[PDB]
Amino acid sequence: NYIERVVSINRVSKVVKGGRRFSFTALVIVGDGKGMVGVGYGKAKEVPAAIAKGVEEARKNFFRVPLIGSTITHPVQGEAAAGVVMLRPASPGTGVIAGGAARAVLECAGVHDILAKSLGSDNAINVVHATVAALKLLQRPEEVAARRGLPIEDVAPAGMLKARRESEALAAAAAREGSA
RNA sequence: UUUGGAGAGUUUGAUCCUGGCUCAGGACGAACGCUGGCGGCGUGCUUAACACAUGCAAGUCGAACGGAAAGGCCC
Ligand SMILES: [Mg+2]
Ligand SMILES: [Mg+2]
Ligand SMILES: [Mg+2]
Ligand SMILES: [Mg+2]
Ligand SMILES: [Mg+2]
Ligand SMILES: [Mg+2]
Ligand SMILES: [Mg+2]
Ligand SMILES: [Mg+2]
Ligand SMILES: [Mg+2]
Ligand SMILES: [Mg+2]
Ligand SMILES: [Mg+2]
Repeated sequence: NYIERVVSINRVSKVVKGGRRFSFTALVIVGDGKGMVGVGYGKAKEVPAAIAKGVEEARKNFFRVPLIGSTITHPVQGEAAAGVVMLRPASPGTGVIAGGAARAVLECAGVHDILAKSLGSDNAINVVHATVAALKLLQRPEEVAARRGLPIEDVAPAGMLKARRESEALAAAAAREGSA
């Protein structure tokens, strides 16, 4: 089960000595809803071929989201492409607050609570690149502590330890219910 | 040690950037246009600090005095 979405459809054109040659380009985002993200950019002369190319490229290119239970770990300032997209977690149930392309990519990621803002070049392609880079910039507390050579309690806050323990207990309960 | 950030259209044969405009949101001591049933609770000259017909919005003491004009009683 994968989540599919389309963000923008553009009628690109090419010129020859005879006249105008039209073409179609599409960008799609694929995700499993658990924290696995794939982006695809596909070009054709017709929408079905375009979306097929986009889906294939997205299937080729994947990326994993290290989310804590339901939300993001820490605020991230994703500076890439030409747009500035700033992501940070929030209180559970607040919702994934983001623009169009960011909305699509985060919903395909499966996150449920995020605060986002795009600060320039509202173009969908650049926004998607900036969000992907923002997720790449994300760091996870366990291997952050491993890199720093200091144990978890001496690195990460007790509140996020409590949240992680609650998330682990909920995941264990869900696994038990699914097995039974 | 806890609470809360959305964008989209629009320059080009085509796109990327910058950059400008516009729209989706809430609010008013508001008004005009159609329509219109009641009840409760608020609000009411933002301009002309312009002139204002009439009547109201500042009175109380005989246990302060002299008195009795108008009411009472008694000859
Ligand atoms: Mg910078
Ligand atoms: Mg901008
Ligand atoms: Mg914009
Ligand atoms: Mg709050
Ligand atoms: Mg234009
Ligand atoms: Mg130009
Ligand atoms: Mg044009
Ligand atoms: Mg009424
Ligand atoms: Mg009233
Ligand atoms: Mg008078
Ligand atoms: Mg007096």
